[PDB]
Amino acid sequence: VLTQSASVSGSLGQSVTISCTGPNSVCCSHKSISWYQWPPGRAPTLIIYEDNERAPGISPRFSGYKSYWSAYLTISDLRPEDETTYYCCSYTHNSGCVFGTGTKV
Amino acid sequence: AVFLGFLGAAGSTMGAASNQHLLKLTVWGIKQLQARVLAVERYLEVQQLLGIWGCSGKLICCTNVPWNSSWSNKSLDEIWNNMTWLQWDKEINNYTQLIYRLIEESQFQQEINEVELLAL
Amino acid sequence: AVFLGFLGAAGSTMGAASNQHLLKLTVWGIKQLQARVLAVERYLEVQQLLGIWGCSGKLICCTNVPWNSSWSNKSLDEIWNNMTWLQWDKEINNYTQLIYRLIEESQFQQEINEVELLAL
Amino acid sequence: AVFLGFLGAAGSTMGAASNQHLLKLTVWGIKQLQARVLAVERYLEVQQLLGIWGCSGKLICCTNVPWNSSWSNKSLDEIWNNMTWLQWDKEINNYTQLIYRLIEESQFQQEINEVELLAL
Amino acid sequence: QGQLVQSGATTTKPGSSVKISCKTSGYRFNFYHINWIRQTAGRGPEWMGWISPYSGDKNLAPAFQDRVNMTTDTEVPVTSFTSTGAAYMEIRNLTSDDTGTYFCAKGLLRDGSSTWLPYLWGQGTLLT
Ligand SMILES: *[C@@H]1O[C@H](CO)[C@@H](O[C@@H]2O[C@H](CO)[C@@H](O[C@@H]3O[C@H](CO[C@H]4O[C@H](CO)[C@@H](O)[C@H](O[C@H]5O[C@H](CO)[C@@H](O)[C@H](O)[C@@H]5O)[C@@H]4O)[C@@H](O)[C@H](O[C@H]4O[C@H](CO)[C@@H](O)[C@H](O)[C@@H]4O)[C@@H]3O)[C@H](O)[C@H]2NC(C)=O)[C@H](O)[C@H]1NC(C)=O
Repeated sequence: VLTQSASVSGSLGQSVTISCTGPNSVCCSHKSISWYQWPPGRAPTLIIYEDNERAPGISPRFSGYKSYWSAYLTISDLRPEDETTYYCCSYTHNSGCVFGTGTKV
Repeated sequence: AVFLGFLGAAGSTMGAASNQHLLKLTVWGIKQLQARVLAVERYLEVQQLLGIWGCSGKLICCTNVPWNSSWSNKSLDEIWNNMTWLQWDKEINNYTQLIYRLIEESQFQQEINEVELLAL
Repeated sequence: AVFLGFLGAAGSTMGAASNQHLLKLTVWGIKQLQARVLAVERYLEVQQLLGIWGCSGKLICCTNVPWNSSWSNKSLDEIWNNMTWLQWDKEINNYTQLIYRLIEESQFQQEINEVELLAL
Repeated sequence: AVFLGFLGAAGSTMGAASNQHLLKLTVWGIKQLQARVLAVERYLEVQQLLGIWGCSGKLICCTNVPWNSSWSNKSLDEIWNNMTWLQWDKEINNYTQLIYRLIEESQFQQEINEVELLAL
Repeated sequence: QGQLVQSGATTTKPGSSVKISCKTSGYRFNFYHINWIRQTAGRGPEWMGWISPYSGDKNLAPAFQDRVNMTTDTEVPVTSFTSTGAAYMEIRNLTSDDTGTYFCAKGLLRDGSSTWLPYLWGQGTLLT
């Protein structure tokens, strides 16, 4: 029920922007948005929690943003290993992740 | 004697824990005497640091020494909402003597700026 | 040693009163030794309450705990212009332990509101 | 135990200097015991004057008692840029007991003016 | 640090009720939530639920409200901040739609807004 970007990609040196929006029941100005770098079938990685907070060890290139209707994930200064999939969470303090449709790069 | 209630939250996160007379030199008398001296010694041992840092009578005093990131690289969510005061000490126990000297001189330089300020 | 001049106005109203070395374990030496330890113990016994209530270095410190009328129903003219500090204690000596805990936490909650205030 | 670093500038001008356990009553044990008691006694001896003058936790506290010129007739350039804290004491050692009583009551009258001020 | 090694990739047939284990190492098992999230082959990643190894409290998804039984046995202390717990999870009327890799992950923090967020994932157990 949480849609993202269809698909996007870039070159080594530029930046991308994976959107993440949905209806009023899943987004946004009352729920937290997290971002996962999730290669399909393998162990994922938490890249962003509650809107723009970076998880420990995350490079300062993964910057987050969240307007009143959509949350964005900028992957500035791309690397060869950044080419996987990306899903966004929709959660509060006492609930569960409502994952999105996903967006490859 | 005082309280071990501080210790109630020894496993809680740092954000949760913070939020007759006559002397007789019998074997028990000498034992109970040093306990009385060992209490006032350890008490003032801490209480003179609070005084020399300009924090006497305070439980939580903010200082003016910036947080040198080489002491710890963790986030404010990784500290106050994760680590306990017992384990946070082990991570920072190397720089505790290096930090206690900065708070000691931040108070000292604040005192001379006040003696120049109140002179107007 | 200090002063018994405080005691000068023990019968006055509350508004008037407020306004060599070497140790030798001889019978006198052991006697004079505990007097020295019994002084610093009783001194810090009071001085740690003043510190934990946020009143160190103060003679008269105002607090933030309202006066619960169940502690005393008398008027301000019946207290400061009538009763003496010696007899006022006997009337309120039941709630002294109940009041000392409120001043202890009024200071504690004031400390966390300052660490949020000075963060701006 | 504490520091003799204060003493580093004993010849400098006043403006430069300012800017295991178990007790055993052996001959060494009794010797080392009184040293522990003689430390906390001399420490609080000074620390209670700082508290009663309204200067606890302070290194340099300004007061409200004006400088009576009969204590010293020298200039501010003759004091802070000439005399050392060691010799300045000998010149003023007569009025030290007369000054310590004024700072003691300047704090006392400041306390009653605050209890009237914060009552608004 | 920490590692949440999962069970074996065992596959049964529809109607079964397979159990998946998830034993931890190198961290306080009681200090963080355990979380289970599957990745269906014909669906988006689906969050199933978390339980508190300390409080013993559970909260699952509506699509698994009366279909999943997840439990945790107590931790075996190793040091003052290391434990060795285990997390088990079952499914009720399992069908061929539940085919896919299953994951177990531990919580992000132990206080705040994102307390239970699946931070440290395990290894994965492939199902039917
Ligand atoms: C010992 O150590 C453990 C683990 O380290 C500590 O347990 C953890 O405490 C933290 C902080 O208290 C918890 O984080 C909170 O999580 C709750 C989520 O629970 C809510 O949702 C449940 C399911 O919907 C619901 O059943 C709960 O309702 C009651 O029922 C349970 C039944 O057991 C009861 O135990 C609960 O206490 C409730 O009374 C519950 O509502 C979440 O609500 C919190 O978010 C709020 O608070 C934070 C501030 O803390 C704030 O930032 C948020 O915005 C929001 O306002 C918070 O996320 C964590 O879940 C606990 N468990 C873990 C980590 O496994 C324990 O406290 C320690 N005890 C001591 C004595 O040290």
